[PDB]
Amino acid sequence: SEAEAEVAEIQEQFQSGLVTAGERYNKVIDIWAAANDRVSKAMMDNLQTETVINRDGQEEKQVSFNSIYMMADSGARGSAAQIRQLAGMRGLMAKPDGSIIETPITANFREGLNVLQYFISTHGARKGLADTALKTANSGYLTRRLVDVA
Amino acid sequence: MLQEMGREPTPEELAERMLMPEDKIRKVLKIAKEPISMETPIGDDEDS
Amino acid sequence: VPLDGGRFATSDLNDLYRRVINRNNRLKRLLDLAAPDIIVRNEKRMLQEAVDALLDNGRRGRAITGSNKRPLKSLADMIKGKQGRFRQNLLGKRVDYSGR
Amino acid sequence: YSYTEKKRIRKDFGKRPQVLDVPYLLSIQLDSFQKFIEQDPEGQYGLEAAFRSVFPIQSYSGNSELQYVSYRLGEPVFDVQECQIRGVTYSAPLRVKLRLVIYEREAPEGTVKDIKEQEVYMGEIPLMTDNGTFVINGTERVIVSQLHRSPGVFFDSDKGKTHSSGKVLYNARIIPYRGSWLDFEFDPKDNLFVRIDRRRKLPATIILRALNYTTEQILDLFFEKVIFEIRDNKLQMELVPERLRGETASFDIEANGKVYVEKGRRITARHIRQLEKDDVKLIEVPVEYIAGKVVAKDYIDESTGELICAANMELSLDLLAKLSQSGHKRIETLFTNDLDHGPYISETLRVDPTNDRLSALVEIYRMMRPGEPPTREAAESLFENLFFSEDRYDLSAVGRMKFNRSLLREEIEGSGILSKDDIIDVMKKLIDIRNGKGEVDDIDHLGNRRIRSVGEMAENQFRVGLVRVERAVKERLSLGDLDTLMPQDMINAKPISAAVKEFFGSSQLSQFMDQNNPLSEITHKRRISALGPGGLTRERAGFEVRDVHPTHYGRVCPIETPEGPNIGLINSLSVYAQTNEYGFLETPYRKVTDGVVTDEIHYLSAIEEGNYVIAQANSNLDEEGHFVEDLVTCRSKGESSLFSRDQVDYMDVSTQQVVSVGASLIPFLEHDDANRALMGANMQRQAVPTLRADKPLVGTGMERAVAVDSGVTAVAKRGGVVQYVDASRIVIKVNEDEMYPGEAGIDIYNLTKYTRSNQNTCINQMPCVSLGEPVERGDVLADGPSTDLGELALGQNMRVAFMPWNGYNFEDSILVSERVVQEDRFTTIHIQELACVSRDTKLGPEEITADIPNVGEAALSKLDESGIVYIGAEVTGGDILVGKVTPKGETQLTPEEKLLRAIFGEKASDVKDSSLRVPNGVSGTVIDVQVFTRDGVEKDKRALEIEEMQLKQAKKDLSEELQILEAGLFSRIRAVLVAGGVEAEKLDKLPRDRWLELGLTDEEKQNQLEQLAEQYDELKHEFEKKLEAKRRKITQGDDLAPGVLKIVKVYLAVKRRIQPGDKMAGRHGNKGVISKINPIEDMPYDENGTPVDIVLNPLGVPSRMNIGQILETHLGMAAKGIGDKINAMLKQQQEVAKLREFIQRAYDLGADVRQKVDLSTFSDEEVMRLAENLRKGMPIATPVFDGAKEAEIKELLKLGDLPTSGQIRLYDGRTGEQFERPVTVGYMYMLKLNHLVDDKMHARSTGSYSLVTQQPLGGKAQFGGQRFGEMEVWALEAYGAAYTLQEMLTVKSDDVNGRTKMYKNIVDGNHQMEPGMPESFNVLLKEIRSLGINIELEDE
Repeated sequence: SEAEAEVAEIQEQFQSGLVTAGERYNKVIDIWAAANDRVSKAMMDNLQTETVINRDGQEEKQVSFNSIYMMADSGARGSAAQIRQLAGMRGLMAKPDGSIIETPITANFREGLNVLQYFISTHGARKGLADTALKTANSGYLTRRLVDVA
Repeated sequence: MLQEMGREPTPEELAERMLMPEDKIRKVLKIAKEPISMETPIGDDEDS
Repeated sequence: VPLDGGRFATSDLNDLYRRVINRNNRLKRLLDLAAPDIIVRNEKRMLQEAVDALLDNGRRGRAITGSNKRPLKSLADMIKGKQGRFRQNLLGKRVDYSGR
Repeated sequence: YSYTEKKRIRKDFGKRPQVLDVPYLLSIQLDSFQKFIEQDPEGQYGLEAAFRSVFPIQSYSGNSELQYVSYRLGEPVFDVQECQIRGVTYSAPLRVKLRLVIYEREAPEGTVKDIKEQEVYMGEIPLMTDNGTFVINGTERVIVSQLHRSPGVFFDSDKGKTHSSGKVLYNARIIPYRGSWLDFEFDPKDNLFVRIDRRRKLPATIILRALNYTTEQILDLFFEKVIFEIRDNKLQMELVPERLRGETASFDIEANGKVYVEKGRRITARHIRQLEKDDVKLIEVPVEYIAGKVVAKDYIDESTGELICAANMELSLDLLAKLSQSGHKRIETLFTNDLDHGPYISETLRVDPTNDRLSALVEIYRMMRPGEPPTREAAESLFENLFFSEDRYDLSAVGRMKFNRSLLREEIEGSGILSKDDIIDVMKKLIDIRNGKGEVDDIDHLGNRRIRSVGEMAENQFRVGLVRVERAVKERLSLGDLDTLMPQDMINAKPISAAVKEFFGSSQLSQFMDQNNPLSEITHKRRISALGPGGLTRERAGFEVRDVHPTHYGRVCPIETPEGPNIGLINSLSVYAQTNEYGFLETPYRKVTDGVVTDEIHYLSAIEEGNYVIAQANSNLDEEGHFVEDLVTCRSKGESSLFSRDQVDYMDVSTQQVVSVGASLIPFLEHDDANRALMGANMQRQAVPTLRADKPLVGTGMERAVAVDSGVTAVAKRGGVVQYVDASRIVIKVNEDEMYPGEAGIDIYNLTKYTRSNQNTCINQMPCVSLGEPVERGDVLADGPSTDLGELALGQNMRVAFMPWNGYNFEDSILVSERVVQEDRFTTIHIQELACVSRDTKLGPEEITADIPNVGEAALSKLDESGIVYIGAEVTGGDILVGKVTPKGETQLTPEEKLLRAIFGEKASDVKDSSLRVPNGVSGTVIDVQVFTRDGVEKDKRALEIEEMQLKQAKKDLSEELQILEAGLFSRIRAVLVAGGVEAEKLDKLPRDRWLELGLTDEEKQNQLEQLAEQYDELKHEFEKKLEAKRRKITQGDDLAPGVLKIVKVYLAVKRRIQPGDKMAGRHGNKGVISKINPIEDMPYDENGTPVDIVLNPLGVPSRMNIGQILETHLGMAAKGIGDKINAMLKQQQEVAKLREFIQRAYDLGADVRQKVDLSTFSDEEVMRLAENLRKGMPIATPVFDGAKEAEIKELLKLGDLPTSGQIRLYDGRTGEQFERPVTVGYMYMLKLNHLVDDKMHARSTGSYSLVTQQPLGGKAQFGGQRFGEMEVWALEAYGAAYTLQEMLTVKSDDVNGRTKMYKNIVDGNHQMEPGMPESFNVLLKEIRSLGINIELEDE
């Protein structure tokens, strides 16, 4: 809500015509990034040590007994950004142009995407996928050259 | 014979009209084709 | 070599020798006969054409095809690329006594 | 609701009221086909387009031509079933109406001349089913709509072309629909240039001169005439005030007597406004202003005829004087302000060397015809043929239209041929873009891109066949006799039909379909590409087009790729969209008015859309007011944002129309990542039908429509009552009104039983229905291999837990119980076929007969007299099932075998085996077989037996048919008479036909008597024709290849059951592989001793995140629980009203559900049977985006009386004790695959080898050795295993002596090596030397 009121203020400024568009771009994108960081702090402090368990004493907490966190802390699977994907807003999105989008994501996998949000996920998804398919030939080509020398 | 028939005439019908027997019809029919070039990729992709 | 239908399979090459020998035949045949050298030229240009196309079909002129309309594999091509000998059947190879 | 809905109801939780019921789905293919066939009068399409485009055709004289009238097709000779039986392409025959018209050339056109107005057969034409497919040699095959770059005109510029510049260059491209291409282009030097089809460059002005043309009118056209007047000494000159705009005043630019402007002073808008204000056009100016300016036109002295200055020549003051002397006190000049109107043309013109028009014609020719000596008519006819001939050039006025719009004309249509105004308007617009006004186009935008459906391509092939025709036509027209030469005396239909064949069997698209899965087939129809001719290639194509464009939305599902090198090239359409009639696209949109969303629709383009501003269905309406929230997520301009409410043009309809079908059917995926989504929907198509039809219980809702629209099923074409039933056929009586009056209203359906899938899997049908019941139209009557009650069944739903187990689910891997195996539920079928040929040889005929030598009588036992297997037999690899033998020669042998047979002394055979045998490693069941024999080769014993059996079976079926029909009509015969007198038993006992003599009311009834006679004769006549036609259809032998005397074939039946290695998956990425089956006692289990079905490793989800599978699990435990409530209530056998409350309560549970239902409407046994249908668990529909919510998972697990956490204390199968903590449990609906070890794995000891290279082969089908890439060799380079290296180089592969040596040494026990040298080495050396050099070996 704070972010909404602030972008409404910056909207009123750009309407007024003092601030420009690329300035505004950097302004908005940085403050959304700060919002994501705050959400990250929130969810991590609200998960990793969310567990209060008492032994022979009033209250005390230790490392959580939640499955997800111990999967992250073992290094078996997961990572803080991945848990953010399921739980928090996950950052922002670059379209196939290479630009970076002004309105990041609001909900998560737990709640459910929007139509547009998943339609937007598509772009960078397919980008990284075609890269998955098509960075390897470089490697094999390179490789047989290298050994062909040596 | 196609114009006359509207369809493909049989080895016998032409055994009559061509004036020679089905032996030579089927015989020549066995013969008249050409070789088909080992290097063809019957593998639709360039694998085979 | 044959198949069930008495229907065979052939190389890309045999026609190369076939055209070459036939054009030689035409050439010598016309040398028996004391023609103008115009046709002599034309024939021998066909000759060298067939020759260097054998050595490399799709190097010099508009490449040569059969009824395929695919160009015809040179000698050189067989030594060459991945389906060249080196990479195809001399370094990587099918093998007996294995499975998957 | 409808009957089949009543039987099994799937709940739904979408709330957003949809407007639309979906269309038919495969409309597009059938419609292009229809277009192609259908007799367009005027908008000529396909066929008629061709004949119109081409005909009439005449001769060289001016007498004789050939004239279209009309056409027709016939019925197929062969029905569908006989075509796929015989391995025959289905098709229809063709007739066309031709008129050999000639004209008396002695007369002007004394048209009372010979006419052969007659008809011509030529060529059959393959045809479509009512479903879409074409069968080719009895092979159902598919061809796919493609997209390419729409024709016409396309502009662009490259960023950085020469390194010193590092600057942009604007360029154009255009094409027609048909004919040659053409390219305009600038250079860095501010000059237009030209080339056709990418021939070399030209200065455009050369061609401009070629156009009957002069420079005078150029400079009239492109530029204004900046006029001067030398009024007796000094220069005065006219001036529009807005010519000096942002211009620096060269001199003190003044007036009659007034300075507005000093020198070196910018002519602002103010001074232009003054100049404007004071009506000042002429200005006193320095003569010096001119020198450097360019004359407008050629000027002379009239006495001379000689140019004091040539046109396109810079000016001076000596020339000023000279010209004023020659009688010129006015001088036009060329305007040039880079600001206002500046120089590009005259640059090229001074560059343009070609002096006269003919120089232009000939150099244009010469680029067109380099080397060739030019003549006039050569170049003239040439140029006009290129772009001014109707024949070699057309726009397909979609072009023409587009060009009006690329020119913003009024018009839309025209010819297929240019005009010059079009050309120059393009030139002008191009330079205007160069100046900055206007733009170049975009790419990946959909209005640049046009489809190509079938009938288009059919048409193209057709008319090129007409080319292959018309050459020979023209010759035999101009050449042959005219009076006698019939129209068809010249005709050759052979290249036409043969080209039809080539395209139908060799194209990229002519392809075998995927009927493993109705999903897979139907989506395969709905695939699209950009490949082949007028297409692209992998290695040449790149990244950008594979990617997404915003305007895919509403028109393409972006989710749909094969996980391979076609990463974005391949893609399928989305749901609700449609085509522009031209070949572009559209999509419906809800119009929005005054804030009020108008429910109307407009199938907007890719282009109109961005102008308007458009809304989602995600919006929350203000109850038929306007949108609730002020800042409404709207979108225009190719982008979305927040606007006010009355500020809206349009709205979407539904929240799905972006998607494809396999995209549509995955619920909750809004809660899930896309990578797993797309690979899931890929695997969703590779599914296999199990033995039975188990439904899911989670749904989406659409699956009904897919279970319909494949046409795989029966339907109630017309409602009625079930009449007769069988396990292969079922009869219905059609309702009275649905029964047409002439028609008996009695439909049947004979059903496709055990039958080949193209991927070699089992096919059947079965009635999901009873007898003596009503049916409303459109209902399904028999389900399919993967379906149930008109709905899908790809899999089976069952029990799950998420926890590790002793390493047995380590990396995505799976464990299962054994119980399933005792239920056999994941068991399936396959089919395997073989064949053999009776040839004739040089020596004689291959003989098919049981008689064989060296007969292990074991397999001979199951063979008959003719050497043929008895049905219902069970076999395995190597068994002998057909006895064929061949005329043989003779041979000789070594003395050792000579002595051997001399002591034995068995004798005298000159014939060889050619029998057929099972492949080693297979076992299956005998089912059905067939022989084809020539009409002319005698039908063997059992051949005649089989065709006799077939005439029996068929004649029986048709007897039954007409028998039942005839009873249906004798009903009327008896009925109609009864109310005229009565012959109560005077009628019956005496014979039927002799009722024509009883009591008659003479006046009318005799007509009735003889009408009875008529129908009695008519019916048996109809059966007579049925009999004869069918019998000749059955008896007519076979058009078999030369030498092929007859052939048998066989079909098996094989099943396969589950085993570790067989892949398994659901719908969520959720792959996995099996390591084990587990005894039931080993199951961890519950307080209530119900063990589990599956275990899973909960590691990976928070990285891959297919979280909908969790919610599904919750629901999967949930739903069945109610079925158990009810199932107890059934076994406990409670009451109607209890369940009635229970259930309608259960329906009307969620928050704001769209669906609304009653029970009391329905009667009792309906309740009973739907309850019988739901006891296993009530099914549900999750709309993928407007699904239900967790509150309605949790309200629901409550009602099931479970933990709303859905997670339980469980006990150990091995130890019985409790584990640490609970585990989530429930049901998900799972699938098994084509990828299965039995068809996959392989071993190769020793067998065949290559021929040129003597090397082992590849492929399990031919006992294939496994290749090693050379990097596997680099491995032991890094280890150094010289002897294994040697081994695998030489003996396993090439060395003959080595492999032999090793074989015998091992059988001696000897494990010792010997090398040779690879064959390939010497092979090379020979080849090398054939290339003609002396390679040679420096021997030691």
